[PDB]
Amino acid sequence: XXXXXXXXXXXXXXXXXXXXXXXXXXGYSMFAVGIGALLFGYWSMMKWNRERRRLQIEDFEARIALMPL
Amino acid sequence: NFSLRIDELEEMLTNNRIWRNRTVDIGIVTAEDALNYGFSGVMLRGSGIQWDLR
Repeated sequence: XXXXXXXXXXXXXXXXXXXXXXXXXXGYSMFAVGIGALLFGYWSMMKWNRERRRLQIEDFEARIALMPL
Repeated sequence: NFSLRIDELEEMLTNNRIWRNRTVDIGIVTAEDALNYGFSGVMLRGSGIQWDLR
């Protein structure tokens, strides 16, 4: 009996298949989150600066109140 | 396992802005003067003439 190297292909490994595809981001939907984070960013920040004004006037009031200084 | 391994480079190098910035428009030679150098593999095969030895 002769024994040589046997042939096997099975699945053929798929000859040239695309793996690159669009994922997560679509296009217009990313701008809704992108610019949406900006509008949420300013509104949250400016409310803190209005709360800073409560401290600001109260800080300068200490100088006016102190005349024996 | 090879088909996924080679396709890992395309999602790494070809899709990126850097390669479309750097390698794009360097020595665009495809004319009869490009044929007057004789590259056989790539170049003429890569751009222009549909000739191949295979």
